[PDB]
Amino acid sequence: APVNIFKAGADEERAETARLTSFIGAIAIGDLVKSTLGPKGMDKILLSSGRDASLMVTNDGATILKNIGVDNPAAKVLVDMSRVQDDEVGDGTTSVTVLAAELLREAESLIAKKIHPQTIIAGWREATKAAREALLSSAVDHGSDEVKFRQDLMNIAGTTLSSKLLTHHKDHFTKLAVEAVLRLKGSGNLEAIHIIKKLGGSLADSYLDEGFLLDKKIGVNQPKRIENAKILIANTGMDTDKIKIFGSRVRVDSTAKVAEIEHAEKEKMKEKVERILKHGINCFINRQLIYNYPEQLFGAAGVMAIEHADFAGVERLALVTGGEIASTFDHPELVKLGSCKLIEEVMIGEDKLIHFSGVALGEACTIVLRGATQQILDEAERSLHDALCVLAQTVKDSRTVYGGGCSEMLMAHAVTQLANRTPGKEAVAMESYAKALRMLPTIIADNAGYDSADLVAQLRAAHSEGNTTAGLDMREGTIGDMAILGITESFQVKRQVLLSAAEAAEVILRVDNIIKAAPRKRV
Amino acid sequence: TLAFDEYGRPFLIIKDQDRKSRLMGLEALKSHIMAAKAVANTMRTSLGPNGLDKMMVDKDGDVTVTNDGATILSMMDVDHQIAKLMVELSKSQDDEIGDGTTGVVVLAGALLEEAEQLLDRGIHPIRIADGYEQAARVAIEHLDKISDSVLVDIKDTEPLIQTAKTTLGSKVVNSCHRQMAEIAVNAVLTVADMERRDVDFELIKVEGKVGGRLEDTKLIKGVIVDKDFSHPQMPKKVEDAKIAILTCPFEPPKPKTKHKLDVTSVEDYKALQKYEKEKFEEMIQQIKETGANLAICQWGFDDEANHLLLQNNLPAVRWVGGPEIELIAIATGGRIVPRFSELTAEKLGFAGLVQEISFGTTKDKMLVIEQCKNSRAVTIFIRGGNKMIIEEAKRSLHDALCVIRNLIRDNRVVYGGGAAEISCALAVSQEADKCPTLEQYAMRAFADALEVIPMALSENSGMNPIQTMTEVRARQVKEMNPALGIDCLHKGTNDMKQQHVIETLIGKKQQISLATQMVRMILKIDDIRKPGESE
Amino acid sequence: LVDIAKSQDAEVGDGTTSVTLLAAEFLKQVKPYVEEGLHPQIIIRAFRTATQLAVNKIKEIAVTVKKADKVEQRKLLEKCAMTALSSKLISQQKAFFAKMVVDAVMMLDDLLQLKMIGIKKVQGGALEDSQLVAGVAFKKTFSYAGFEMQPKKYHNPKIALLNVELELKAEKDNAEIRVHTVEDYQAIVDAEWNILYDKLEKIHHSGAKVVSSKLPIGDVATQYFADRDMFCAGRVPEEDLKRTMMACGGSIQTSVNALSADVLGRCQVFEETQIGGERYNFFTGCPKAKTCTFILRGGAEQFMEETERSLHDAIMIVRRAIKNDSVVAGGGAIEMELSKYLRDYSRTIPGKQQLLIGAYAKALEIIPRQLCDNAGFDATNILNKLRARHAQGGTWYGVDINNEDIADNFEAFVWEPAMVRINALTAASEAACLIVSVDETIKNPRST
Amino acid sequence: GPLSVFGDRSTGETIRSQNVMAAASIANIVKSSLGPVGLDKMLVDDIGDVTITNDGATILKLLEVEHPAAKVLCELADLQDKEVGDGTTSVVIIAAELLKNADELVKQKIHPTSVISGYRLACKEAVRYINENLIVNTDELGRDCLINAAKTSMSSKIIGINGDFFANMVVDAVLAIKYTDIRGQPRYPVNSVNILKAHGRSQMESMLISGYALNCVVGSQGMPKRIVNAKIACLDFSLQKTKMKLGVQVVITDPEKLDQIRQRESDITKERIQKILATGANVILTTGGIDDMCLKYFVEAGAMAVRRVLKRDLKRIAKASGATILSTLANLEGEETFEAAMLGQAEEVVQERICDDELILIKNTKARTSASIILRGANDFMCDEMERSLHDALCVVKRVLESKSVVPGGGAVEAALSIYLENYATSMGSREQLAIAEFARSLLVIPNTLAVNAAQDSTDLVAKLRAFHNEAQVNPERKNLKWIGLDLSNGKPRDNKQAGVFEPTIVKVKSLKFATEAAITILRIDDLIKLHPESKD
Repeated sequence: APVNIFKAGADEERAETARLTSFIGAIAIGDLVKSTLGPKGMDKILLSSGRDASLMVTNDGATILKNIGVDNPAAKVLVDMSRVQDDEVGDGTTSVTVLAAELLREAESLIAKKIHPQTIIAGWREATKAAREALLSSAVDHGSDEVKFRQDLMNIAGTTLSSKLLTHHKDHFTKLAVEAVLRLKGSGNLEAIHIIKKLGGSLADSYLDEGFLLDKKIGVNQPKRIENAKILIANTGMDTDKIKIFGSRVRVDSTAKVAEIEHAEKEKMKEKVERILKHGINCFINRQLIYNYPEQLFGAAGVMAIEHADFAGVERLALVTGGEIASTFDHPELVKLGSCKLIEEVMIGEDKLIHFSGVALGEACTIVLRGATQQILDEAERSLHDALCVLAQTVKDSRTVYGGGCSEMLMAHAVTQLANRTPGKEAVAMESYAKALRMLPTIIADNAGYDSADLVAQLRAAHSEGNTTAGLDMREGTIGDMAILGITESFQVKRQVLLSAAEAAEVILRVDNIIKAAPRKRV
Repeated sequence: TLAFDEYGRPFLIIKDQDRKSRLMGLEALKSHIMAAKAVANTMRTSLGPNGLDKMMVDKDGDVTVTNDGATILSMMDVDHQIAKLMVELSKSQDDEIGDGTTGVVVLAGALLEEAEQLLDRGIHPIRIADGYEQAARVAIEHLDKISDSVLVDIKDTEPLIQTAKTTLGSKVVNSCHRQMAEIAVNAVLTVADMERRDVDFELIKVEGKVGGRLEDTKLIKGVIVDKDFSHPQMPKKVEDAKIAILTCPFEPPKPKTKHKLDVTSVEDYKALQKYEKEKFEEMIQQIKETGANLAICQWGFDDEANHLLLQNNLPAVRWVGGPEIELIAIATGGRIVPRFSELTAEKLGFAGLVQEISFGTTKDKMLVIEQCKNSRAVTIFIRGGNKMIIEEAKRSLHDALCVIRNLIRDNRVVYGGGAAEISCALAVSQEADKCPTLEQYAMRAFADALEVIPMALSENSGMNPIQTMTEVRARQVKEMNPALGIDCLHKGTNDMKQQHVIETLIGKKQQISLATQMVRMILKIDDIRKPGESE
Repeated sequence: LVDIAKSQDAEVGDGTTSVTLLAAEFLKQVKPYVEEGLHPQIIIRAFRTATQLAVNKIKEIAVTVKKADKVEQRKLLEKCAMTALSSKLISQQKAFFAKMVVDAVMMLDDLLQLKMIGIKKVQGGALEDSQLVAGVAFKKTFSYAGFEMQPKKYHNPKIALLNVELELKAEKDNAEIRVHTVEDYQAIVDAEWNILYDKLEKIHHSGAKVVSSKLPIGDVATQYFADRDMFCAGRVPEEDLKRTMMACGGSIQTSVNALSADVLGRCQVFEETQIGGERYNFFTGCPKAKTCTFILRGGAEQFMEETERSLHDAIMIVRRAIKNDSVVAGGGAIEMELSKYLRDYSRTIPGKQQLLIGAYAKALEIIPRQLCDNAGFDATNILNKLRARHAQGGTWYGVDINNEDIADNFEAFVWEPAMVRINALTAASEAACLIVSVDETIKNPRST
Repeated sequence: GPLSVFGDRSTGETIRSQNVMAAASIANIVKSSLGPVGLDKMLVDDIGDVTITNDGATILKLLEVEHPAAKVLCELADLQDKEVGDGTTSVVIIAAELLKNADELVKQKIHPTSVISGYRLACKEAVRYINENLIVNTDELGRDCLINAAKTSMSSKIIGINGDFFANMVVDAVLAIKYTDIRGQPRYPVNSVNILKAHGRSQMESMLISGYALNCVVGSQGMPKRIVNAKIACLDFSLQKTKMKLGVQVVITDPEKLDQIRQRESDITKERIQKILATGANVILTTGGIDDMCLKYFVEAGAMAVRRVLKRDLKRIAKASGATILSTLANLEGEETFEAAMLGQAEEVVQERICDDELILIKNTKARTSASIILRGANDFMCDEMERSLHDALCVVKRVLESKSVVPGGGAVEAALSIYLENYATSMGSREQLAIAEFARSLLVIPNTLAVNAAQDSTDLVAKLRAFHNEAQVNPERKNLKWIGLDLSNGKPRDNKQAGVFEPTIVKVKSLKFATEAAITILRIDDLIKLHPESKD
């Protein structure tokens, strides 16, 4: 390759530095986020080069990696993996990142033993299948007996949150996550639970709004508070309707006709509002802006009107008020209205918001998030998003596994017991798969500062002789029973960590040659 | 000399002659051979199921790990006039057959490498090229002696699935060795025109979405399109679809020419506003009169239409793309109606279950028509744990579709694993000495070049080439030449019939023919006229 | 020495490389004499004298046939093709292309116009996979919505070649439609749709199962035609429509107001195949096709490009051979004999001409010399034998290609039209007379 | 991949073609100065010195060349100066043409060693032909061969007069310096003839001096400037105050001795200068110097004393006047001797004026009667060329006297070969007949170039010459047409024996041998490698 080069401005690496630099660049990703694994990890601050640097403090590996700007063509492979984990389940993004890195570290050591890269891949495929069975046979189901099901949701919410900023506020934010999802009783849209961020007060001062909050305060000449209001939402035009004729002009002999037409213009706007008001409404929300003329007509009628609460605000209101978009009003008897108790405005963080309280069929909620600083608000918001994403799926697939390293040791056990039944050419590779699986409880203990030399030996010794629920007790620094402590993880989150790390890791092992095209726009 | 004549004056023949580069001699031939060795060695490590893949980094930073030769070479910044032709060779093989994207490069390389010592012996460059053609016919005529299949393209698809396994066995999706082989068989056999033996790949759509794993790859007897329901409260399920397909926008008719409507009186102002409000009723009721319960629209909707769709319980999608609305019409058997007033029940499409598929936490909620009647179009949905495996899987499945089409056009097959190449090499050697008139050296060189494939396969499999070929070739002359090949794990015996290593006859026939012509047109050159500086 | 090749390309068609080399040799042979006096006037006189003698002798030795309108004349054209396709990137396909070239030209009318034979390159396949099409074909230009319908199986279609637009937007770029009422608003909208449909119905009811236009055919027309069991393809270039008219035996109509069965073409097969991977639309089956199309297949663009050129050469050579059957032996055979006549001439004249006419004759050896030096063949001893054989026996002795020896090119049927050498001699000598007549050169310093 | 040498590699036709052009580039210069009809060249150096000459060797040595194949032709001319003495133009012309015609052969796939072999065979045969077709020795022509040879050479130079003014000075100066030796060696050391320049009178007032012209002056304006019947004292030690040697010190402890020891430094000197005059010496010649103290004694004695002359000049004076060179004191443990009997003689020693300069003449010398020639030109430009032209003429006559054989000029010898060698090619013509024929054809460049430079007919004038030389060989009637050449002043053939156009046999026998071998060497330079220069280390 370096001798007799026939390339224009490109280069290539073969069999010498191609794999060396690929393993170094990719494995480094794991060490970056390694410190974020477990309940005692430290958080990162990510900084930009300038031009409104927009400082970000975060813990989650996905938010860290997606803002680094990795240039190495091989390291990018694991970055995309962590993106997929975030999009699918929204948790475990650190665990899958560091697991893939540890698998790749072992592969480099296996190449040093002169093991063919296809033998290493073949061994990992067999080890992966062994690990998949360990998860299938150890899953815990939850069906009926709702007093036990709700407890499972509290355990899943607590586990996810324990790894984020919301550490010693678990007694407030655990309920905000579990109950907000249970109140939806429907599709996991993950937009029906809105978060409003305000400065002032502590994290413990956050609360759940039983109703629905709107922006865009109640008009100019309109009632501020109506009891037992009927709610109508709309997606129609208030003014400049320009009814559907393109290229039409008013061409008259004198300005007298223009004035007469101007009156007709307003008469039709008056009729339009009357057609809406015949519905018998107290509150009107329209996506499109409200102009001076209909504002007076709605005020004179004693009916409030909200303009452009949001683009999707009307759709969200439809779900929490029990109505319909109603972009056209020509059959009032076919239009369903909503109902609430109060439409009064409330003061939250020195900002007046419109509070729809006591709303019937209210399949939505809002969480009011309070904090001292903007960095606290942004990380606390993300913590709520992560927990709600997992819970919205747990209520659909109730299978869970035991956490605290329990599942990882069970997977490593199955791989080890079967690897010892295979010939050495491949067993050396299957054993390396199990060794990577055991690195996860090692990293967790190491981040906390526990003597991992004893926790790993004790946990493996426990699982060697039954004790299929044994795991790490991160409070005392010992080995405990995960079922009694209540440390569980979603089955789907754990399945994807196993499968994604194995599938992504193969991508690096298969490559012996990197060909780099000539760069553009670099002078 | 240049820039100096016998009388001291400058000597100028061609523009910028002092900044040109010219080489003829015998070194132009050596330079062509040197460049060919670089190309052949580049892909040598990606031949066979035990080969390794390459990582290609594009000029914009995108990274793809590739198995197919067409992509590997197309992404290289090659600055040599003959090396580019070797890239074009791989492209032609990809366009004609779709299999030997590496084989034609390795084979062509060996023929050019053998030319090196043939030239050193003093053999005229043309004689070398002519000898290759004379021996190439012998390999081709022998190749066609051994072939048989019983594929009927009805139900006995076992040897067809086996062919797809051979094609996919070298790809990055071996975790679906069986699953994807069967998808490819069903995808082609359900759209091919068996009466004319015409396969139209436009009827097989390749789609995918990041997420899931390779085991989730499915064949959909229908279409997958981007969802965009006109009204947010439309039902998520249609039990029995009667589909009206229009390309007319849901707005009052506008003329295509300059219009400029004159409004004078208040009676004209109010009347025109009234008339327009009545037109939205017609474009909707004219759909209901046909019994339709799902509208497909290439254009968008006006706001007034969106509410009327709710009132009449008429779900609809908006802004359906060009190939999407054409594909729905084909899959559902309907027709596109230019206007609303031309709507009739006879032009409606017929389909069953229509529903959305949700993916993780995303907001895509793609719309799929799953049930159909006698559709001639299918969709293949590729999933995977990352972008890298998915994009390569799309190309891997393309190869599986091509080899099935190749058997449909010509159902003659050969044995792979190097068996066909070794057998041809032996045949040429047997005739090379019957009779060594002038070209004995070239006929033997061709036969040796044919073996570059099982030898490179042996190297990539970890075996000693010359030791492996000695044992394999000896067994094929001691007995009536059986189809013996090589492998890494040996799989017991090396009988390609028992390992089910099946390749297409017309594939290898074209690999020999295209390589033979490409070698000739790059040996029969004695002048390289590459320019110098760009300015 | 380049411009003379441009002229030979027009007058001969393949007299290219030979005229540049001969002209250069004419100057080399006199180079040692022009440096020592030798007034340019006598150089021109000698060049003209030898030139006129050489071209006169060719006419006296060229051979013709008396077997016109017989298989013997077709075989004569094939013999000419063998030498026309020589020195090309063709090894064993000489008889494959030659048979198609000879017949492709003989099937033309008594103009033998070269515009009636089209050649198109399609990537993929070997030289022997090319095909000669009785009619025409095009590459399936830009398609519209619905072109996945309209089946491509026809056994007796009629062809409408139109220059009509079939889009809805029938606007003249100068129309302003002033409307005062809603009843008239809709009437104008309906009129625009009626104009499009009126044209479409006039195209239909004609039997024109296949309609082609150089102008756009819109989505509405595609769907209308599909439901009415008609095939359309628009945006077809005029070059192919002109050939299509001559191939299908019809006419091209601009207005749809005067369509009938009397302007349509006819063929037997109308299909779109997958040669080379891309779709290609073929016509064939017209017995009154005045043209033909040759589709080339090959493994590279450059591979096919050189092939296309070899087809243009062969077509031009056999075209002229049909009209002028006077041929001479190829190789260097005629050049050795012409030098014999000139040497006998020059050795009978006293004075300075002995150094000039003889020099012209000596230049004629460059052809048999280069035909040997480029592949060995011991050029010195081959010339020694040729000069001895031509003095005793026949006049067509040249150099063999298989054996390194002399062979009679006439018995080997290595023939080329006599005009190849007559024109080459004229241009090569004409250039020599222009070059030696210059005494001064002036170069303006301005370059902008 | 390629050769890993940091220079450039050029092989095959690239260097083979360049070798011929480099040779032609040099030949294109000298071809314009061939024959009596050639014209002079002007060479100007970087600093402004202007040189005018028609000597081929001077021109080529002054012109800078780069290509090593051009340096060979420059050396070829130098060989003619050493071996021949007047052949410095045609030797390059012949050699370059052998290279040009040889190139035409090897480009036809004729192995270079086939051409080289033919060239060596034909060259040896050409010499054999010349030695069988000679005209006459120098015994029947007597003086005529010496005046004719002198005028034939000078016809190409600025002193190419029609008269015998210069020719008589050339021949007589050579004949006057005849020295015998053992084994029949009648030496003519023309290098002993002292040639002087002066920008003064016209060319026709040149002096022929019987004796030796000494390029020095008497100096102190109190010595006699004319002495008749002089005794000449030729010595080589200085006449100055005597210095002490570096290894000897004068350390004095008695101040009374300061005057005697100091005075001795001048007394020991004057004792010697009196004794070189006590022998009767009249002209004292020293290559060292005479200080102001010693000059007094020659003035008072009425003697001439000439100081700071060249050692090569005094040795020539002593040999011509019969003196012995004495450098020290000797004669059988004698303190002061000065070899009184070893003085030379001259009839007259006089200092004359030679156009605002001074020159000492020692006339007739009475032992060997040596010669000097004083040339006169209008300016320095003519004087420099006249000196070179006289030297050439003196050398040509020397060659005639040593090698008693002449050949015809005017291209006659080359014309005779252009016929004989063509017939020779038909006797041994198996494979080398192309090289033999081209060797012979190369010879015609001489009568061809001569016709061009004279502005005469070319292809007809030379062709007619060859017809005469053909008949002499194909019609053996003793027609004696072998001595016919070209008359460049009339455009007609002439009999060179009756016209008196003679050249020494060796001028052509040697030129053919050296020109052939030089070309053969250049014809074996097919490969050339050039390394990057080392300038800054």
